[PDB]
Amino acid sequence: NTLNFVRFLELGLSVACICTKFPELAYVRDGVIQFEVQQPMIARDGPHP
Amino acid sequence: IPAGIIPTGNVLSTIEVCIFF
Amino acid sequence: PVDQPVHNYMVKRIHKRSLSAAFAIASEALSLLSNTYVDGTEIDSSLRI
Repeated sequence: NTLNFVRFLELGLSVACICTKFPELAYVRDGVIQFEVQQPMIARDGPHP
Repeated sequence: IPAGIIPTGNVLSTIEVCIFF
Repeated sequence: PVDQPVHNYMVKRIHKRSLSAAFAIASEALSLLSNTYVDGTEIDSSLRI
Protein backbone atom coordinates (compact mmCIF):
# COMPACT_ATOMS: atom_id res chain seq x y z
CA ASN A 1 0.00 0.00 0.00
CA THR A 2 0.77 3.66 -0.45
CA LEU A 3 -1.25 6.25 1.42
CA ASN A 4 -3.57 7.52 -1.16
CA PHE A 5 -1.73 9.73 -3.65
CA VAL A 6 -3.03 11.72 -6.65
CA ARG A 7 -2.69 15.34 -6.19
CA PHE A 8 -3.61 18.82 -4.95
CA LEU A 9 -6.14 19.38 -7.67
CA GLU A 10 -8.78 16.74 -8.28
CA LEU A 11 -12.12 17.99 -6.95
CA GLY A 12 -13.16 21.26 -5.29
CA LEU A 13 -11.37 22.96 -2.31
CA SER A 14 -10.00 26.53 -2.60
CA VAL A 15 -12.56 29.08 -1.40
CA ALA A 16 -12.67 28.81 2.24
CA CYS A 17 -9.89 31.31 1.43
CA ILE A 18 -8.81 33.73 -1.22
CA CYS A 19 -5.10 34.40 -1.14
CA THR A 20 -2.03 36.30 -0.85
CA LYS A 21 1.12 34.28 -0.12
CA PHE A 22 3.23 35.35 2.87
CA PRO A 23 6.76 33.89 2.73
CA GLU A 24 9.29 36.31 4.24
CA LEU A 25 7.53 36.18 7.59
CA ALA A 26 8.86 37.00 11.09
CA TYR A 27 7.28 40.34 12.07
CA VAL A 28 3.55 40.56 13.15
CA ARG A 29 1.12 39.63 15.85
CA ASP A 30 -2.08 41.65 15.52
CA GLY A 31 -1.19 44.14 12.77
CA VAL A 32 -3.41 45.98 10.32
CA ILE A 33 -5.35 45.60 7.14
CA GLN A 34 -7.63 48.24 5.76
CA PHE A 35 -10.01 49.78 3.38
CA GLU A 36 -11.07 53.46 3.34
CA VAL A 37 -14.91 53.86 2.93
CA GLN A 38 -18.36 53.34 4.52
CA GLN A 39 -22.11 52.53 4.00
CA PRO A 40 -25.03 54.18 2.08
CA MET A 41 -26.94 57.28 3.40
CA ILE A 42 -28.85 60.62 3.02
CA ALA A 43 -31.27 62.00 0.15
CA ARG A 44 -34.79 60.78 1.98
CA ASP A 45 -35.41 62.97 5.21
CA GLY A 46 -37.56 66.03 5.80
CA PRO A 47 -35.67 68.99 6.04
CA HIS A 48 -34.64 66.25 8.46
CA PRO A 49 -33.18 66.63 11.96
CA ILE B 1 -10.47 72.20 -5.41
CA PRO B 2 -8.99 69.94 -8.26
CA ALA B 3 -11.44 67.13 -8.44
CA GLY B 4 -13.16 67.51 -11.77
CA ILE B 5 -11.98 65.29 -14.57
CA ILE B 6 -13.15 62.60 -12.39
CA PRO B 7 -14.64 59.15 -12.32
CA THR B 8 -17.56 58.29 -14.62
CA GLY B 9 -17.97 54.63 -13.76
CA ASN B 10 -16.48 51.91 -11.59
CA VAL B 11 -13.36 53.53 -10.25
CA LEU B 12 -10.72 50.79 -10.69
CA SER B 13 -7.47 51.05 -8.73
CA THR B 14 -5.83 50.18 -5.47
CA ILE B 15 -6.36 50.38 -1.59
CA GLU B 16 -3.92 51.54 1.17
CA VAL B 17 -2.80 49.89 4.50
CA CYS B 18 0.25 49.60 6.71
CA ILE B 19 2.87 46.86 7.58
CA PHE B 20 3.97 48.20 10.97
CA PHE B 21 7.71 48.26 11.32
CA PRO C 1 -83.55 62.96 -25.00
CA VAL C 2 -81.10 65.72 -25.88
CA ASP C 3 -77.37 64.99 -26.23
CA GLN C 4 -74.74 67.16 -27.76
CA PRO C 5 -71.32 67.36 -29.36
CA VAL C 6 -69.83 68.19 -26.00
CA HIS C 7 -66.35 69.21 -24.84
CA ASN C 8 -64.13 69.36 -21.77
CA TYR C 9 -61.41 71.91 -21.07
CA MET C 10 -59.61 72.35 -17.78
CA VAL C 11 -58.47 74.63 -14.78
CA LYS C 12 -56.04 73.89 -12.05
CA ARG C 13 -53.94 73.24 -8.65
CA ILE C 14 -50.50 71.30 -7.94
CA HIS C 15 -47.92 70.48 -5.06
CA LYS C 16 -44.10 70.31 -4.00
CA ARG C 17 -41.86 69.49 -0.83
CA SER C 18 -38.46 71.54 0.09
CA LEU C 19 -34.67 70.11 -0.28
CA SER C 20 -30.95 69.19 -0.12
CA ALA C 21 -28.66 65.98 0.19
CA ALA C 22 -25.85 65.09 2.75
CA PHE C 23 -22.46 64.87 4.47
CA ALA C 24 -20.58 67.35 6.89
CA ILE C 25 -16.98 67.59 8.39
CA ALA C 26 -14.22 70.02 9.61
CA SER C 27 -11.82 72.77 8.64
CA GLU C 28 -9.44 71.37 6.00
CA ALA C 29 -10.34 74.12 3.55
CA LEU C 30 -8.43 77.13 4.76
CA SER C 31 -6.60 75.01 7.32
CA LEU C 32 -4.17 74.27 4.56
CA LEU C 33 -5.65 76.33 1.73
CA SER C 34 -3.21 79.00 2.78
CA ASN C 35 -0.52 77.69 0.33
CA THR C 36 -0.95 77.35 -3.52
CA TYR C 37 2.63 77.71 -5.28
CA VAL C 38 5.46 78.83 -2.79
CA ASP C 39 5.49 77.26 0.80
CA GLY C 40 5.55 73.52 1.46
CA THR C 41 8.63 72.59 -0.48
CA GLU C 42 9.91 69.17 0.54
CA ILE C 43 8.02 66.33 2.07
CA ASP C 44 4.21 66.30 2.21
CA SER C 45 4.31 63.05 0.23
CA SER C 46 1.59 61.04 1.93
CA LEU C 47 -0.23 64.28 2.57
CA ARG C 48 -1.20 64.65 -1.01
CA ILE C 49 -0.92 60.93 -1.61
